[PDB]
Amino acid sequence: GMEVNRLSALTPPMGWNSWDCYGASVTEEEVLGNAEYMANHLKKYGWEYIVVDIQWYEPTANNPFAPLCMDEYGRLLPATNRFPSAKNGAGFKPLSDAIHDLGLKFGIHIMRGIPRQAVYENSPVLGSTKTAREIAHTNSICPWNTDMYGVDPTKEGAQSYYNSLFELYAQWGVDFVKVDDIAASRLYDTHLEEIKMIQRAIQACGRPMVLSLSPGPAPIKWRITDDFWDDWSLLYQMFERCEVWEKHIGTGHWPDCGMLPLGHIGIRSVDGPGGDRWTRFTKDEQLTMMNLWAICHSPLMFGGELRDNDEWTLSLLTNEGILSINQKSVLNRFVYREEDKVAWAANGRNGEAYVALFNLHDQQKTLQFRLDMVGIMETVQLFNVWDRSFLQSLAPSESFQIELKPHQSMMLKLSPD
Amino acid sequence: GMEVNRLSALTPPMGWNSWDCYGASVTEEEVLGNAEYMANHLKKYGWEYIVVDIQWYEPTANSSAYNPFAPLCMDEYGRLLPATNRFPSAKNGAGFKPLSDAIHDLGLKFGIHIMRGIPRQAVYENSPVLGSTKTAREIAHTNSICPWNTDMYGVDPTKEGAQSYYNSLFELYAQWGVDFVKVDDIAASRLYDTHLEEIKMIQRAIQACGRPMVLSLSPGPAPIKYAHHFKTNANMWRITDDFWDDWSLLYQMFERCEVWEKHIGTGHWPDCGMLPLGHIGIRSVDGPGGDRWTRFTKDEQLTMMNLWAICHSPLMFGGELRDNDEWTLSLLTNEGILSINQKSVLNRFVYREEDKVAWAANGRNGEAYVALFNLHDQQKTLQFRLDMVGIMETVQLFNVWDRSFLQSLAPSESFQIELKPHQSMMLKLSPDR
Amino acid sequence: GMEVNRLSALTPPMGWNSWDCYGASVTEEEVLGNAEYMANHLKKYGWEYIVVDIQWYEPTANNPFAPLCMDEYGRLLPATNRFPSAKNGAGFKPLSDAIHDLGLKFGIHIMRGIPRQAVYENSPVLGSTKTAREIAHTNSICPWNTDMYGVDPTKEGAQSYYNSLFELYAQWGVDFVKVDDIAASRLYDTHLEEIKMIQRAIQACGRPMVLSLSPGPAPIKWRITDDFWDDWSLLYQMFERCEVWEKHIGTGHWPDCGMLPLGHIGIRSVDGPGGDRWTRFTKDEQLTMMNLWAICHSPLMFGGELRDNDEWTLSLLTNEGILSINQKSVLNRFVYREEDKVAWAANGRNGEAYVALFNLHDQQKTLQFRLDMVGIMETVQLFNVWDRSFLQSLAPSESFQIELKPHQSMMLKLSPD
Amino acid sequence: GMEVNRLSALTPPMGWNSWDCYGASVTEEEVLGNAEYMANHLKKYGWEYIVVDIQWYEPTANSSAYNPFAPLCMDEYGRLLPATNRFPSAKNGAGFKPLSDAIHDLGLKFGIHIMRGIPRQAVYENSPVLGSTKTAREIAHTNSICPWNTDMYGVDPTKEGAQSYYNSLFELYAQWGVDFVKVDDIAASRLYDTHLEEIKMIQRAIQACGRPMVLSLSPGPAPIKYAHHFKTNANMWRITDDFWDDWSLLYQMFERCEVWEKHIGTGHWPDCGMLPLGHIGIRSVDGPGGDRWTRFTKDEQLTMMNLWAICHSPLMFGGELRDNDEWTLSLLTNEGILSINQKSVLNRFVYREEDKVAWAANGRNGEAYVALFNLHDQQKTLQFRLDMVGIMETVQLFNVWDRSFLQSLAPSESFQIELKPHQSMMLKLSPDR
Repeated sequence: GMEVNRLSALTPPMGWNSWDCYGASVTEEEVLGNAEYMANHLKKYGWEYIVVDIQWYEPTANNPFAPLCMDEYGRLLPATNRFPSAKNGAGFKPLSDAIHDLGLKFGIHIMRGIPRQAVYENSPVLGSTKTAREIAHTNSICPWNTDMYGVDPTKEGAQSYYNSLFELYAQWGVDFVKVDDIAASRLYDTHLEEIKMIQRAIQACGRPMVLSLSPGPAPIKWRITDDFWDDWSLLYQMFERCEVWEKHIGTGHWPDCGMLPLGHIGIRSVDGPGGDRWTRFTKDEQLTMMNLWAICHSPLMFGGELRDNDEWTLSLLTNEGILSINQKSVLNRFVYREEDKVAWAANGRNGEAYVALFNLHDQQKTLQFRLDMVGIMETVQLFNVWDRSFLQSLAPSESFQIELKPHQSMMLKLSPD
Repeated sequence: GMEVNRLSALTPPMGWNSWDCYGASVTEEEVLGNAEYMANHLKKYGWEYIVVDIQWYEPTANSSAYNPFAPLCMDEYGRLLPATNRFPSAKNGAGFKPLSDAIHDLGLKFGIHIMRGIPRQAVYENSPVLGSTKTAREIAHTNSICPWNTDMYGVDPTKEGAQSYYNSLFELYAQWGVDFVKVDDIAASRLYDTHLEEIKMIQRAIQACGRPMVLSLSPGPAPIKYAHHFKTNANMWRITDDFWDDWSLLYQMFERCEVWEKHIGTGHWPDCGMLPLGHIGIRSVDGPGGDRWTRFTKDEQLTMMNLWAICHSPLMFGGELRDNDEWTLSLLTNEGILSINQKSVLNRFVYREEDKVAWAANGRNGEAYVALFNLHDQQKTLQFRLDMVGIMETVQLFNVWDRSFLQSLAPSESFQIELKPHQSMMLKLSPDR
Repeated sequence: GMEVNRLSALTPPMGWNSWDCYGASVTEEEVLGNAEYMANHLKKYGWEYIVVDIQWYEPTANNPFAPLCMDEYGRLLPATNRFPSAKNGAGFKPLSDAIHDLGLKFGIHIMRGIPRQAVYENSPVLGSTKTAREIAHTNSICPWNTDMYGVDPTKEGAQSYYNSLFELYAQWGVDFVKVDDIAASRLYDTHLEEIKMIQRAIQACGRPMVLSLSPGPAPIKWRITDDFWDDWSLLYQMFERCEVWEKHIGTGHWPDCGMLPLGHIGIRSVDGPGGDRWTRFTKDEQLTMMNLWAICHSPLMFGGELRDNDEWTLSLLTNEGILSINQKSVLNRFVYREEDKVAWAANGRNGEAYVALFNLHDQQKTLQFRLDMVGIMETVQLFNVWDRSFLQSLAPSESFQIELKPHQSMMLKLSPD
Repeated sequence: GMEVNRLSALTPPMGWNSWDCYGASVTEEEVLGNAEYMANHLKKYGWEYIVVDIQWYEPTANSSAYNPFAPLCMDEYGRLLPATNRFPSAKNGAGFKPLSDAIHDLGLKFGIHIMRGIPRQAVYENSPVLGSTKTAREIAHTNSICPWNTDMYGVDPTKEGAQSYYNSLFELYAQWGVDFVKVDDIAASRLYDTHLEEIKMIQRAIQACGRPMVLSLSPGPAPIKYAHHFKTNANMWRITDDFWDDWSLLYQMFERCEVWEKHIGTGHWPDCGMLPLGHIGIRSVDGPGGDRWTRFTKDEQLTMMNLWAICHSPLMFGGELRDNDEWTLSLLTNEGILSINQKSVLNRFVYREEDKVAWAANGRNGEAYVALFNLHDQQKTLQFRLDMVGIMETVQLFNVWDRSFLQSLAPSESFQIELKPHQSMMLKLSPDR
């Protein structure tokens, strides 16, 4: 399992991501509007990243064979119809400057590799004598996207190309990059060599920058998408996917459970604007999600259009107690599961502990808890973390019981005497 | 899971049980010999219980203790009594009082196993229930039987006089100076046939008997019921597998433990089974051999001890202690290992991947413990990182069994160790000094 | 799996057993009445054994500490209140003589070991200088019966005691012995050493005599009994128990599925006469049972009081086709199972094959079959074995489909052109 | 189970497939080289098919065969065509006709793999459907995609013109002299997303195309979906495991085969996977290594051949044949083994017990066959008795691979053989002479 709140000295990222609200086609004004909202309402709670998802280099996002915006060295650039400030060689620098001025951080998603277009044009590699055709691995592609070919790690110039990307991103004032298409699929092995190359590239780029590569908990046996969305059966399944993830060795990274499909989403997407909506999650479901994401240290990336938040949604995001579980708790662990009743626990740094109790069933259930499950042999005071209220005291000889509505959960703080 | 070292103020029982060496047939001399050994070599390390397993009331037909018309030793109120051929100090009404007195005089504690219910022999004789107005026939549930032993019928908890019967047993045991009672046939023998109301009566009885006394029921994960692995047509006739010196049972215990920890539970220690170590099978018909030294290799023995320690299982030694060698005694007197079983908290399953298994716990002195297990039949490299156990600072790693330093380990590193098949390693992680 | 119709030159036993009808307490007149019925109606079809089940040595069958009938050498004898002809040292000889005169064979069940009573009396062992106390293994008992202790194979005299039993049984004209309490249970290992001793004892006894020792297919996860009875859920489970049995190595014996609880049963039993009844199996269930028992080569032991049979029950027992599957077919095998639809198959010796199709579901289902499942690549004629009727032809390119009522099955003969 | 050696008059396909050596990128010279080898060394033993795997229509961006505005090679009616950089004989309208002609001239047969559906590129271009009044957009089901490959959309079987599209593909393939078509992405990629009506159209199309042609779909048991064993967080992202030279996949195939045989089935051979033998991974990104000799030990290679033989799997060699050594060629030319795969009947699973596995079949010459497998990672003794396979007379036992006599075996005996880990033995049982 993954039982720490810091990995390489960093806590899980907290921010906003353009995908659930704007798909592949977010605009500069949309990004800045979200950054302004975050600066005014959220920043003081630790929300910090403003992240543009994939295909920011595609003017026509949301032919499938339309050209991508690309420099002479085969490096993808922001579409200036969507990012007017990127003109005249500026790229994302003006956007990131604005974000930094708000006290926030700027992130992007990229696809693994080198553009097929670069290979077509045989673009030179910046900082190398080799060209795109000489470094591409043209049999290594993405099972769900046609933008790129892999880079061939056995070729001179291959590392140079990756370095050239992260140097560009550094010049643009990027603070975070997530790389997609690293995971295995039927026809492609996990891209381990490119992972190593990317890691060296970001270390060399000359600017502090967070890298994210890990796909989160693996799938278990429209739904054809691997993406997490506002649908109870996907949220239900995430509970098991997390249990499985935790009992494996390869957990040295945040379990990335997915963007939070909360508030106003579906504005643009690959399948059109028709799906523009408020999250389909009930309030109980939304809290259930927040509780799992918090207690396992998932990054917290808000997926909705922030400026359309209501009081309720803002309140999900501004609970110092919940955020503290996600950012600072340790010994995070799966406690039990029986017949759709689930408990997870963690420990705070000030003598306290946390217990999350979940009813995943479609009918009301009574959830049970004892101090012996979480290592405590003294009387504690129990608090409800979400509403800050005192519940009761609890001794080692006792059991706590709570009836939970379907899909409802409770987050408890266990505080010593 | 179960993450505390104390329940109702007590730690997991440590002791000796007569079953793996002498089966149902231990004698008083054998009990005292083991008690004396424990007193002389083990008491100071926390070993305390001397436990007589089931059928202590069943003399055989060749004994002058045998009445063919009423073959179990039993009092007039339907309470089973010690076989006086095996326990001569029990004669003339003394019961187990002299034996428990001898054990107490060694600074040790005395335990017995009983079978759930009331003897069939009491039902036959229609024995009066002491402190009641009823008889055995009026309280027995004759359709409640134990499929692996004919001694008893269930007691029907819906009947007047049922609680009185159980009260009367625990009064007798208190009289005898008993400190520990384990009830067998108290789990469902066939999964569906549970005994929850009968358990509540036992609990009330022990609580009312006027003597401090530990009650042990059947929380699992041993015995293994309806084992999934290692199945043959002949062995499948045995639905209930008690733990013994066979790798197939030890291997399966690892999965059964993982499953047990994921249950809500009842707040009892997990019982992984008695320790089949040293000289076992002396008079024994249910184990994987005859009169023998344990079939477990040394690696396997440590593997068993490591899992039992890290999950807070009771530690009940099942060998004839007096025949121990230096190796076996050294398994019992390692204070570091015993301290994991007796004192650690936050006891938890960490990972399992292709027969590589990790468990962890935390000490009360700034230290943590990690158990790494190669369950495979060829050598494997086991890995570990600090992020799996909640540590974000550099630590010193020690081999608990041989009390030696291994190396330091930083949060940015992986610990790797090559382990032989069935071999494990118990690590102490202390703060980097 | 077990794919032959002869084991040590013998076919599966066919007969009547006293247990389902009379429990432990059958009488001489009851045994003879069943033998007479068998001689008059069944013998020509191959039904041959007349088998007295356990505790024929107990006068009070149906204290639990009442004495058993026993000779001076610790050998159990027939209760003369139940078996008057056993008087004056005759034992079962007059009964078996009567059975042989009817052209039939006589069998008994015994419990493993030596009587506890013999150990109490320290009875001498016939043909040995040792006594019962010197040969008994008093920690080895039966989990469900208190009559015996095991014999200790490491002791002189132990083999002699077993030999003395089979010599007695030979003198009584016994033709078949089943030994109970050989199988493992929680507290006792499988009794392998005693098995070897018993085998040598029967070889030495001086009379051809069939030994049966094998418990049949093991249990899977009043019902507390291991005995098979007239209850659909037990019959349902037998299908899986047989599948599991077949895929193990230790199959060198008939899979003994249990006595057939057909017709009039429950007359006496351990729990009294109150349960006296006609079989609770429906007609479809009764055929389903017969079909499984036949196709896997289970012994066929009728458990009811034969003299109370109706036309229907007699007809189950006198179908030469079905009996021929049980007695003579080979390559017996599990073909498929999906969602309570099951098929088994076998091959005859005259070019034909057999397919058994079963609906174990509580609702009607359609069962499918193709010639490729059973190794046939030519057109066949299909016959219904039970009613002898012609169904249809079937080519390799086709599928046979049949709707079956719940718990209903069909037995087909596949005959070449 | 599936117990015949002939289905619709044909036996399991034997041939070579370009995937394990060249992935999606085989060239015409590579296909002809393998075809020539097969013709020269293998044809006489029953090897006949030369099969080009998927993406034969996908030139890469560095090729002069590449149009960035329409990157897959495709005709005006939305039918995919050979990449002319890789298949230069395909130029100027020839398609695969010259290649199939060359293959036929060697006395061999020509096969391709296609992806289910219609190219997304056809939908984009709104390509007319040949012999219809409709276009690609009017027949595509754009919500039906393949999760592991972006080439196609599903064809909507509820639409007018859908059958016409499929008809048009099989006319093209008939034109090209194709003898075998395997459709990929035709099973449910995620178990629920099945394609039964689309299958019926494919079947009708191949039947109407005017050329005898074998259709192969996806009957299982390979690829393994949602594998139960050998799971890591990284590898679980791959839901579909194609068979390759890794023991963990071979091991799992044994259980997947047992499960497959217990299904009702559709009356197709079980496909256990292509044979990763000899020189593989030359241009390959989905396998467990790079340019290499097979990672399977010799014992493992025979183990694979034994299971594939005894269950009637197609035999598709996936190595670069021209680089074979004497060992690899000898695996392909053992007439006894091939005769099991091509001629045996009554093919059946016999037992599995603690990683010891037995399968059997019957020959058409009075003989039987038994395959014994040690799937364990240490040596084991495998047993066998005649009663398991329907024989009640004494037999002679032969080792099929090395064509040698072992011993006689009577019905009253057990055959025992010690097998190394992962080692198997294929026995012929003939009548005692």
